[PDB]
Amino acid sequence: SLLSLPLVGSLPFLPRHGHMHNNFFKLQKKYGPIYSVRMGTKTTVIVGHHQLAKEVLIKKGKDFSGRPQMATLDIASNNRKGIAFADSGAHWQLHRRLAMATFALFKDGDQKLEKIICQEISTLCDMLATHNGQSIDISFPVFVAVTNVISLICFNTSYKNGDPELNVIQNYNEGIIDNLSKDSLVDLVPWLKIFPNKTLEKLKSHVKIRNDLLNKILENYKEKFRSDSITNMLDTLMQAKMNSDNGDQDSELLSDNHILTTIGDIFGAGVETTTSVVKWTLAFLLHNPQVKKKLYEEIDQNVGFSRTPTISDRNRLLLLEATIREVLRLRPVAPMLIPHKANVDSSIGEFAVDKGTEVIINLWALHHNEKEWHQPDQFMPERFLNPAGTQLISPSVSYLPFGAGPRSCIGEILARQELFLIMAWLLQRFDLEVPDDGQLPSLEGIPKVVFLIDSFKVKIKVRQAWREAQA
Ligand code: HEM
Ligand SMILES: C[C@]12CC[C@H](O)CC1=CC[C@@H]1[C@@H]2CC[C@]2(C)C(n3cnc4ccccc43)=CC[C@@H]12
Repeated sequence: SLLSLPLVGSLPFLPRHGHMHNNFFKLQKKYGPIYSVRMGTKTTVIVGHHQLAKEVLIKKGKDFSGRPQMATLDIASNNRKGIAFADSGAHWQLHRRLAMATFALFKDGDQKLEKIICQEISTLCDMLATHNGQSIDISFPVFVAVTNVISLICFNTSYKNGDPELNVIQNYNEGIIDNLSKDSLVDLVPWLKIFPNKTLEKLKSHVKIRNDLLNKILENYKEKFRSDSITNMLDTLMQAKMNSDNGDQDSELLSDNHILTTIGDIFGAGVETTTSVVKWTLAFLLHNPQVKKKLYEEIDQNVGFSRTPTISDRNRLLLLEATIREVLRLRPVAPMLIPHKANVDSSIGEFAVDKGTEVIINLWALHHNEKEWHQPDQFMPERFLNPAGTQLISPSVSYLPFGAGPRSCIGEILARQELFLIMAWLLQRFDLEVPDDGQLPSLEGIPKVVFLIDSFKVKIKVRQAWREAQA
């Protein structure tokens, strides 16, 4: 006969305890695969089942193609310009399309995507080779390689080794990622509006520096540019721009700031995602020597040492394809994609969703659904193979590492080639070992905009059999 306390507020688990994406997924046992939390005025819906997710992303994909406002995203996107963090509409549709259309200047020519990639991988391998017998962090050499790839695709410039501008990019990259969100993007409680903090101030200084740096390349490129040379991304965007004076409906959408941010998004997305996945891949091979050995045998049997690996090679290095697929399952780069938002009054699984409501797909939930996968916690590349190991299969519909629909990733083709190639070249040539202290990388992860792995070292060695075939 004692009374319930008045309740001003309720949350279903602790903030800043454990990973968000896993917290949400544990909740699916009591509350089912779809539920909502209310923050002040803002309502957020979380979706943990492939069918409900495919509804959000494909079937009613335009209804949910929105992105919410966040004070952090604002600053990194110079107030919702660019692609990723721009809302649905005029500006987004064009720049998305333009960047997608650029991926075609590399279908097959002097600058075939596979060539640009390989030349930068050749360099990575030569730099790696001098560290023969040593334990190292590979984060930066890889970062360089994929920075040059993304540079070549953007500007047709790359950097010489030792170019200081690389270390500057690295610094502001680490900064922006660090301050963009504490953990995940999805912030149950908005602490940054509650307690005095320096977070937005920090982030403006890093982005100011990124902006300064891309502004230099932009002005200076105005000289090189010619309307009868479309070889790279800035040319796609400037060609579209002077295609906006007739007697101009697309000129407002392509100011220098709009162009800045778009390149920024591609420059960033291009570097940080794939470096993380490479780091994640080595980490998994270090914990799984049996898979590593079977990767050596496969590359030996099928490529051998007579030449260097090729895009065509994905048709015979099947276990390598399956490993990548399984790193993308088990540690998805974006475990909750990026937040969607209802453009209009709509529904999911026939529940009402109001215009402007935040919608998150829990990719991690999909990728660990125990009804959809055998032993979802486990690193099992075999799961993407038929039992005899002679062909790739799709064991589950509950698999969307690159998302789906209108907000899907535009960099999948680039990402996929890059990752297979980097891993292929690295295996052909290097023994990759636990460094001389028995320290194995933690596989827990660090959720930010990208799902990162704690930094770690590998003992790098030139392969017996690679030196053999050098006589
Ligand atoms: C391992 C590599 C990658 C993975 C797993 C990945 C996955 C994703 C996912 C899951 C999304 C968001 C889907 C959503 O919000 O519903 C996304 C968005 C995006 N990705 Fe990637 N991505 C990768 C690499 C790349 C690369 C290399 C690029 C560079 C060209 C890139 C460019 C973008 C852009 C611009 C968006 C925003 C799309 C939009 O809002 O319209 N991504 N990606
Ligand atoms: C913050 C950062 C990376 C560091 C840079 O200094 C600033 C920057 C620019 C745009 C961001 C990018 C990281 C990844 C983002 C968010 C991204 N993106 C593209 N594919 C992704 C897959 C998973 C997570 C993010 C993904 C699209 C635009 C990208």
